[PDB]
Amino acid sequence: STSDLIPAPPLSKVPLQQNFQDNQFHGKWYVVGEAGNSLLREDKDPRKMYATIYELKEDKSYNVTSVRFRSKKCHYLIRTFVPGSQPGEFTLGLIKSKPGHTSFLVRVVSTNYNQHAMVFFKTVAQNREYFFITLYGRTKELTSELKENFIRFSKSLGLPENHIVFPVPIDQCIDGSAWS
Amino acid sequence: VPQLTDLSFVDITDSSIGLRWTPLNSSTIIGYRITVVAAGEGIPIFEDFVDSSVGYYTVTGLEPGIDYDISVITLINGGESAPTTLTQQTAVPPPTDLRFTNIGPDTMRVTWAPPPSIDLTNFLVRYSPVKNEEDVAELSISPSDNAVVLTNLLPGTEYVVSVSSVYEQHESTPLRGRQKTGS
Repeated sequence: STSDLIPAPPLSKVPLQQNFQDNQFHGKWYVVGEAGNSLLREDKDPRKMYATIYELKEDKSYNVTSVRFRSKKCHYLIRTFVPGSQPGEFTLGLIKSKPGHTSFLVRVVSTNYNQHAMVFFKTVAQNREYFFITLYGRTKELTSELKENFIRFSKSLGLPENHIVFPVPIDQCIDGSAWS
Repeated sequence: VPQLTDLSFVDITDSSIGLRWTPLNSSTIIGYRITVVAAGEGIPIFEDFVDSSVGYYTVTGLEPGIDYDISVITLINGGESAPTTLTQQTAVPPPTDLRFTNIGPDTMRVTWAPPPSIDLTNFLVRYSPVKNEEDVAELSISPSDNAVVLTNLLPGTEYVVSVSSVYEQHESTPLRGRQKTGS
């Protein structure tokens, strides 16, 4: 908790998806890749794939559900992503109308809505800024050129290769259908 | 390698979470690792160790209104347990500095300091006499106000006033004091 950390990048380096469309972004995404400044690849017990489901409310905010396989059971979390200043940016927590003192911040960096996306996350604890990036997929598999591009972008925010992980696909919990 | 079977949360505040568990019985057990993660994306925040006799630990420096996964792992020499994981959301931060001013025989003024830079949807004032707790009043106060004046109070009577901050349906722990009216 006192060890050194790779600095979170300026928001000048984390651009948003242009003309971002909240209605096209909704629905289920598999987390195909992950990167972060506190994230270390551990091949003795790897990180498993999980899914998020972004449901667009009348609010214009998202009701984001995470589904994970953990301790031999399916685990469900629900959070509210409130929209920030620009389309594709979201906040969580109680600090909102005070930019750059935000508890937890989300930015959709790029997406083609029907196949893939890259989302940047940033939060604070004990005066230390943590940041994290996900490579979302509409399916569990993605193309090697999309993963290479994720590695490329992650390096542009200052992460080396050993801070980048591609979760192992799993059949439990994460292939649930659901009406909307 | 045994897991803890009774991990629980206590002292849940806006920036911190307490843990209690019953330490196990083994010569083999050397300590307990504690892992904190930001839930959802599963962002690792920190790890921490305590020794085999310890059945208590406080996570500090957390951010209010946010979801964290906290787990405890039993440690042996060259090995360990499966994690025991729980998910907990930090509280809404309460107000501070409850003063009572303008003491009449049938009225008082109640001031508090809001939690700074937190955007609440409202405050929530409850008052009742000390001697009849069943007769409680609730006023919903604007998140931009920091004071309310109470009226129609009984003279020579001690009241319990509490102020809680509220965001959506979650509310803070109450800020509570006691002022009595004059005659």
